[PDB]
Amino acid sequence: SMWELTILHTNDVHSRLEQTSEDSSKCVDASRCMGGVARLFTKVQQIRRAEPNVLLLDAGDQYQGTIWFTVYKGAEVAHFMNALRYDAMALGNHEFDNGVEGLIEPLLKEAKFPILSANIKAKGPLASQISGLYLPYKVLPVGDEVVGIVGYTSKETPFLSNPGTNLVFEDEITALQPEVDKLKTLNVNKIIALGHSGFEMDKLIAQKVRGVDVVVGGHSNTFLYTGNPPSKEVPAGKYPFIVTSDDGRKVPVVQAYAFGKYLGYLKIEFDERGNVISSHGNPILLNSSIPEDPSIKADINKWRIKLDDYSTQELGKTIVYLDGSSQSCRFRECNMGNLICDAMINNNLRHTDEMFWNHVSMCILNGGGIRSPIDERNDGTITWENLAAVLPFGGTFDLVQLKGSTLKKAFEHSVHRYGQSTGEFLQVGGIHVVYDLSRKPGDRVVKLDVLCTKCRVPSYDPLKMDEVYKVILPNFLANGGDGFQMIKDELLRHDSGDQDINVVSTYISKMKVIYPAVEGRIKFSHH
Amino acid sequence: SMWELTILHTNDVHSRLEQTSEDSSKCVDASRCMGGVARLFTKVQQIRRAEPNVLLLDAGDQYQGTIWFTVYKGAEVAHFMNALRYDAMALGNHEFDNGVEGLIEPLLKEAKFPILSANIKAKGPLASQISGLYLPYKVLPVGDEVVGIVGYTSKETPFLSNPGTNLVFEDEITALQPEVDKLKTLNVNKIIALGHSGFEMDKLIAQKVRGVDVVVGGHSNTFLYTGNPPSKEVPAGKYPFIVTSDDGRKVPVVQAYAFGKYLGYLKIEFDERGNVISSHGNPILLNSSIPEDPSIKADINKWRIKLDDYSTQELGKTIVYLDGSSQSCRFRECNMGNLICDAMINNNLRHTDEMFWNHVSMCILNGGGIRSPIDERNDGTITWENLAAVLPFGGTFDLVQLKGSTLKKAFEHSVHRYGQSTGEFLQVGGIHVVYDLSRKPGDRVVKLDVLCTKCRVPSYDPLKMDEVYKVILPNFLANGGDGFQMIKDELLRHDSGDQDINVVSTYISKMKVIYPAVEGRIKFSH
Ligand SMILES: CN(c1nc(Cl)nc2c1nnn2[C@@H]1O[C@H](COP(=O)(O)CP(=O)(O)O)[C@@H](O)[C@H]1O)[C@H]1C=Cc2ccccc21
Ligand SMILES: CN(c1nc(Cl)nc2c1nnn2[C@@H]1O[C@H](COP(=O)(O)CP(=O)(O)O)[C@@H](O)[C@H]1O)[C@H]1C=Cc2ccccc21
Ligand SMILES: *[C@@H]1O[C@H](CO)[C@@H](O)[C@H](O)[C@H]1NC(C)=O
Ligand SMILES: *[C@@H]1O[C@H](CO)[C@@H](O)[C@H](O)[C@H]1NC(C)=O
Ligand SMILES: [Ca+2]
Ligand SMILES: [Ca+2]
Ligand SMILES: [Zn+2]
Ligand SMILES: [Zn+2]
Ligand SMILES: [Zn+2]
Ligand SMILES: [Zn+2]
Repeated sequence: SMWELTILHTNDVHSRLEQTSEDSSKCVDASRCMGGVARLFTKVQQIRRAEPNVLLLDAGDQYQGTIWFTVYKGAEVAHFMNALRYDAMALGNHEFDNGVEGLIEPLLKEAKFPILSANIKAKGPLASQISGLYLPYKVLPVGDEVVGIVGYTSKETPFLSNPGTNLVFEDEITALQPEVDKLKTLNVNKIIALGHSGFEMDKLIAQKVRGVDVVVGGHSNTFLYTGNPPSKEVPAGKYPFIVTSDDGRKVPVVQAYAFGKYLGYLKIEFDERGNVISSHGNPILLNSSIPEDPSIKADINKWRIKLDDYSTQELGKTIVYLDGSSQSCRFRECNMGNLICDAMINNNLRHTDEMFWNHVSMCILNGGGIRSPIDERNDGTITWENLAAVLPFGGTFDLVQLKGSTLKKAFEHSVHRYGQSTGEFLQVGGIHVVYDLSRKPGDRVVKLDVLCTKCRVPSYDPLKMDEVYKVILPNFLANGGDGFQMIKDELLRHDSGDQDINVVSTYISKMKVIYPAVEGRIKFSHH
Repeated sequence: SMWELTILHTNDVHSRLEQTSEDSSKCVDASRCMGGVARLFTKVQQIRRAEPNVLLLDAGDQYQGTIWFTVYKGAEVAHFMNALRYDAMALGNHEFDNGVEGLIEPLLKEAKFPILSANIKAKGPLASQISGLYLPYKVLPVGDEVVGIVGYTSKETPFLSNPGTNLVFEDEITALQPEVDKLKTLNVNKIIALGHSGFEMDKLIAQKVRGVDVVVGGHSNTFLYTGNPPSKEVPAGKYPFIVTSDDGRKVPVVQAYAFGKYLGYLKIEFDERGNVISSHGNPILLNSSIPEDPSIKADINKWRIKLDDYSTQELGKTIVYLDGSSQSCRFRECNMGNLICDAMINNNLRHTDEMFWNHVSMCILNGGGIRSPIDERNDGTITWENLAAVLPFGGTFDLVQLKGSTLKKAFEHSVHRYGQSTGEFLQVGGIHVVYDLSRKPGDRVVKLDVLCTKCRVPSYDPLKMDEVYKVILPNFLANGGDGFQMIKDELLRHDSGDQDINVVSTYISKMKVIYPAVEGRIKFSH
């Protein structure tokens, strides 16, 4: 016979428990808001009532994003994922942001669904302490059939989070294969690979892991769609994306963007042996047509009260849209990058006591460190809550002494694989850079002018490779993050500075009204 | 017979009563300071004791420049020019800044030397009131000889100051020639033209006014030197500058820069008929080698106490040199222009209740309205006094609505006669302009991008001729000044804003530490 399975899936929700603006930022105009767990429940329940065979799965990065996680630390994730009745979750990189303890105690011990990762192996005293709290797979009953779900997590988690020294993140394909093999031997013939490594790993898993029928992914915030997409996000492929495997099968690969804006919806048709005959669907845009569930909403409002202490005090006003979108700040000059770098520079010049850094005028900032926009409509108020979503990583803005050559290398690294929405793209201050993307990686920086320090009047002069420059940047960059190894290995001095979010709030309070522009600090040429 | 005269001269002192930094701003490091009336007195007296026949002349613009003029309103000029025992003064355009009563009551009634201009004609009730308080000439005895001094004043004075409608500024040459001829018939064979119209007009006068022996000038802040100059000022020619006149004579033309930094010094050798045989000299740099005279210095300090109210409160700090120099802000982007425009823009966004201008992001500012730098050395303090010398005109920063086409025409006017250190050169905010000076005047702007207002994220888009733009600018520019007639004629709305010096102090008090850069707002291409 035929056997139909509906996979409903979310990924990279990133602490967006409440409904959001179109662009993921705080909801202001309720009529045009989107996502949030209350709306998501309504739609999930609409599908479950109409189709007998449904799994609702999460591909990780529920942790970290808003003051929801700052205050509740994963308890909100356990609680509201339980209310939605998720069948399964793959662990993501952000599930390690409060260490292993911060994963165990709030989420793994409270979740009423299996949490999965087959490539994470525990070692030392931790092995027995966490044994079973997450599994390599789970076999779930769905009607009269069983469906195997096998988990995986990005092996870049040690560089993006705090998983500690007692977890080993194995290569995904190598770890998955014996588990999918195990399940086949246990006559589990339908197998879903659920995990958090990116669209490109997902296609490889689909290609290389024999026995996997569907791949449900995350980490790259990938939007896939078939036909005319319903919002501002531009499709990266069809939904589902069809990989032709190494063993002659057609493996559908799915993802559902980010921030709870869409519920993925894939209908698979299986044969009696568990081969995929076909599949179809699309992500469902969770727009204001779908009501928020009253019960979930009311429960969100109860949890909300403790968060309102982060939104009482207006820090200041923006009269412009502060564009902290992934699609701006990882691809080109973005005015939120500018605001942050100027804030960094401005705040550092107050510390007059420390005379070495008292004329620092140059700044660099990883695009991937800017995590949300802030909207200017409705008086463009800026609260702590709004800032916390732009800067959730609790970092510092540190001061480094760098060679011109080191800095030149950083600017090449910034665009070395340009076009894949990766976070190493640098927003700046006191620096005018020009990239020519038709040139080879490592040779795309064609102009690099920085504010002089030796001069009485600051002006943008060409960077010289044997000169030394003083620069304010996140400690993440200072310690070699986003693969900026040259910064870490080659810097001449590194000083701790102030906490990132205090720096920017301090700027906003001082300025009262802000209005950062896209000024031409980062340009692209063709010559 | 040979008769030697030494002409000592100043022009465009611009209220620099006290000694100053090299760049004309407030003195801070006294070891390196220059100018001031106390130092000038020491050098004048050194020359008077060596040279028997001496005239000390001023070619105008003593008025306006520092808190000396704000507070004492010209009384300081009369007083200290009297103590230096000036022989005569020509009226300059800034001598009319507080109107005719501001000229009459402090300077003309207290000056113990003749004050001169031959091309200013009084008409109506003023004529009898001002009769004899200024003269077209004076005949000064100098030993057993006499020297006639004939005055002139820029006929741009009506566009640059407040002379009123009862004074008529005649063409210089047409006014001077009858006076010089009159003096000849009066047996005055030695004649000095002392006046305030510019080096170019000075040269014309030399060329065309028969009977003039020397021209002593001002207004253009011109530096002449014969040899290796002593400081940053680049000579525009020899001192004296020799004009070969239409009647076959050599006529030396002299100016001495500005800000009391130099005392002009020219020894003329005349024959028995008052024809110049030879002249030689140079401006003397009034640096700290020359001591300040103890008495004039002590008297300055007595007058100084009323001014210390303007320097007691630090407003903030600059960690960069704030380049308000003529030579930067009239020729290229200068960081003081940028400071002032950013203050203009910033301060205006405070006014939240007025919704029409609350996104204004575009500023234009005449370079000539920026009047002094501010130094960053010794913790770069900024006081009202420092600011008062950057912006001594008392204007407002106003809001206009302009067609792109009007603004495009403004930026063409900005560089139409570029290279002559004129004040119409525009400093800017929210504007990226690029000029090609090889192109024809009226066609030199090859790129003009301005911040969008309709957009949600501000970015620099190319200006559109038929779109409309909201711009903050000096009221001087809104009202047509500096030749920007298109602004006055073509603006669609014009609203009064806040007082200029207030705007910039408020911004500095808010910022605490400022660091304006030259960013590429104004660029030159080939
Ligand atoms: C402080 N940390 C960080 N600090 C900043 Cl300042 N920036 C970061 C950070 N870690 N990642 N990033 C930036 O985000 C990009 C990836 O985003 P996505 O491509 O969207 C996939 P994701 O959704 O899993 O984060 C990267 O390239 C970066 O540009 C990390 C590093 C250690 C750690 C320990 C505990 C907690 C957080 C952290
Ligand atoms: C407010 N007013 C002004 N406001 C600004 Cl905001 N700027 C000005 C002004 N008048 N002139 N300028 C600028 O100065 C330039 C010449 O300098 P110089 O070439 O150095 C020869 P000077 O030394 O005689 O002034 C020009 O081009 C301009 O760029 C003038 C206009 C009427 C009036 C009445 C009473 C008092 C002052 C004023
Ligand atoms: C939600 O999306 C559908 C199509 O995807 C559209 O027809 C509907 O108008 C949308 N609702 C809004 C904008 O509230
Ligand atoms: C004053 O000027 C002369 C050159 O004109 C120079 O020899 C002397 O040392 C100067 N004094 C200074 C800079 O103190
Ligand atoms: Ca199968
Ligand atoms: Ca003669
Ligand atoms: Zn994520
Ligand atoms: Zn992730
Ligand atoms: Zn002058
Ligand atoms: Zn003048």
